[PDB]
Amino acid sequence: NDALNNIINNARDGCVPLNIIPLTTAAKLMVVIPDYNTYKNTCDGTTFTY
Amino acid sequence: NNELSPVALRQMSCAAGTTQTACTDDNALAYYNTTKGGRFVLALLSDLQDLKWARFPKSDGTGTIYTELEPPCRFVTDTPKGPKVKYLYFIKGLNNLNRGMVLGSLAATVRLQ
Amino acid sequence: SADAQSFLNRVCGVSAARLTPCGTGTSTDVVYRAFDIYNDKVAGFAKFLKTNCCRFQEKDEDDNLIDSYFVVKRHTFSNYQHEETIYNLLKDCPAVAKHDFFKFRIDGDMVPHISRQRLTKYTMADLVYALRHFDEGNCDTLKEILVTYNCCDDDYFNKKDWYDFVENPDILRVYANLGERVRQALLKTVQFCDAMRNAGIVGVLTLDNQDLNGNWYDFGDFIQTTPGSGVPVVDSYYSLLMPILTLTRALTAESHVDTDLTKPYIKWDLLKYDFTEERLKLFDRYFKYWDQTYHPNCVNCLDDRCILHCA
Ligand SMILES: Nc1nc2c(ncn2[C@@H]2O[C@H](COP(=O)(O)OP(=O)(O)OP(=O)(O)O)[C@@H](O)[C@H]2O)c(=O)[nH]1
Ligand SMILES: [Zn+2]
Repeated sequence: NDALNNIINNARDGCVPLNIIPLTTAAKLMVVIPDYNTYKNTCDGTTFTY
Repeated sequence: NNELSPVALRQMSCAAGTTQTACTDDNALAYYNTTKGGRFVLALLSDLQDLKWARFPKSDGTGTIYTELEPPCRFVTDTPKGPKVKYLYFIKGLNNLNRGMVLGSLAATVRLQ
Repeated sequence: SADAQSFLNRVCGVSAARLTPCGTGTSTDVVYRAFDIYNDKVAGFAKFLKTNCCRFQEKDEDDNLIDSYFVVKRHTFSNYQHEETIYNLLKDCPAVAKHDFFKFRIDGDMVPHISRQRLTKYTMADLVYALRHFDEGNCDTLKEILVTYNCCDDDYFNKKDWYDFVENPDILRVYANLGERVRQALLKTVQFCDAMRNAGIVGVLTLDNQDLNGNWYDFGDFIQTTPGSGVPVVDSYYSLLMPILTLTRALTAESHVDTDLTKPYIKWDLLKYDFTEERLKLFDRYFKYWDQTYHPNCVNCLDDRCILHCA
């Protein structure tokens, strides 16, 4: 209830799209990888950016 | 081609004003069209210089609509009379094809300037 | 003797005019093309047979043919004066092809010709007809159009099911290469409508009077009115062209910074959801003379027909 409040107050009338709430306030991320070629382009190493 | 209304149309008669009930007797060469479902006028011509309103009578007589007009345009005509000036109007909301129809017929059947 | 080699250098203008005849002498050329007709006894959108035209392709420095043609056609002398007057009124628009009126004798009499310069081989109506009446048994026009504009190469069609949408979904990427041409054609159409309104000319716009570069011609069915009171009729044009606007994705350039396909994308904030003004700006930019009220939000519509129209 702090990140959600922080992004709610920035809205000009209190309404925000639902698709950007997990994108900016979630704490955990889950990735499903088909094969190794896709793996080495998305989550290579120990830290990645998304 | 894509010709602009070969078979033409017929007629122009009746009235006009500027503030609702200002239409007294007849102040408009209200032009054209008697459609197949009933008389539906297209174009308005005015020997006067400023009108915002008109009242065309039809069928029942009790049903005669106080039409809202639009800002006018002006031109001079090549009539045998000589110097003759009107101020053109169309009934508001008239789509492009209808104005093209009446303008083409007026320009190609009768002479203007 | 003379004639062919004198008509050639008379059609040849004053700019560079490296011309070559399209298998003719002084006679006309016959082709099979698509038109949009309405002349009180016939109507429809079909493929008729053109009859009165002589075409000269243009060369360049290394003597290899290019996509530029000089079409000189023959009609009536009254039509000569009418078209000359309308063109003289409309010649300053940058969206109007360059006309050239001259007179030349084929016999003891003198007949008039009208020559148009630097057109393409196919018009917009040809593309619309090819895409809206698809038949894999014979689609030569579509293949020619695709290969002459660097959308693909001639060996792309050696594949089978190259046209299918479920198999080979790469045909979408192949088709999406004409969107910029379509967008430039739309902009030139808006320019032409503005010029017609300012000059006081009344006429109806069809797809077969515009080539694939956007230029306009054929003012044979227009009339004249007082300046500032012109009115173009653009119903059939937009209505028939509409299904092609999404197949080729013509509005892709509107997601870039300056409507330029070489700059990065626009970065909207994630909290914006209205976009009610961008829709109006797009409508005013690409559909200015479409005369029917447009509601960005379908909650203000009057009935189901208006809902369909605005959706
Ligand atoms: N792009 C292109 N189109 C051509 C060519 N030759 C014929 N056409 C078609 O044939 C027509 C020739 O132009 P016009 O004869 O002036 O136009 P129109 O639509 O037939 O109209 P009308 O002359 O009033 O019958 C064009 O409208 C094209 O659709 C060509 O070499 N290139
Ligand atoms: Zn609506």
